[PDB]
Amino acid sequence: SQSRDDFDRDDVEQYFNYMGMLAVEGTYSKMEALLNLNIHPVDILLMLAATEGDRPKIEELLKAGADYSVKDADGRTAIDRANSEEIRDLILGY
Amino acid sequence: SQSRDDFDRDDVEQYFNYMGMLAVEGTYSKMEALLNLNIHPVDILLMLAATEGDRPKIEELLKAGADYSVKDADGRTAIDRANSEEIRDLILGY
Repeated sequence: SQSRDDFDRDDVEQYFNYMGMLAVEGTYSKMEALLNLNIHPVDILLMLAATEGDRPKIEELLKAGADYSVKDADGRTAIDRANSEEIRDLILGY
Repeated sequence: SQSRDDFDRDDVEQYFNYMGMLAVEGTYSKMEALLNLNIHPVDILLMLAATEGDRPKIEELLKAGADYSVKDADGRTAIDRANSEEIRDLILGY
């Protein structure tokens, strides 16, 4: 009941913005779950920085004493969240 | 140097927002470039829905004639953008 030309530039931008909205709501929810567990913000930041493969932030947080064994709301750690083997080993190799 | 208690709730919130902004800004710009590259909107929508693993959207778009062999700016298709084997096979098995 629909053809290729029934989709235009506005349909692409609208889907982008809608999914962008759901992404902000979902990632905000994840943040509050972390803060609502009594995890120190510095360990929470490492969990995020690990997810993002953010090497400079990872190095900064470890130097300040971030603990990479702390478990999140899924029972998973910054090592689990590390988005690559190299990120995993940067964290382990500090 | 820095310490563990130098990081607070506001740091957690600011880091999520900073990373969320970078994500949005990168994907928004890539999306707009694809549009200006006169790739058909329905094919761009399949690329985005594949990235999202949005099964109802993918099925709607494929019924409408969306083409999963079209390549984006990185040479990649909706098949490549799929986040899992289940979504890959959903697209291929239509």
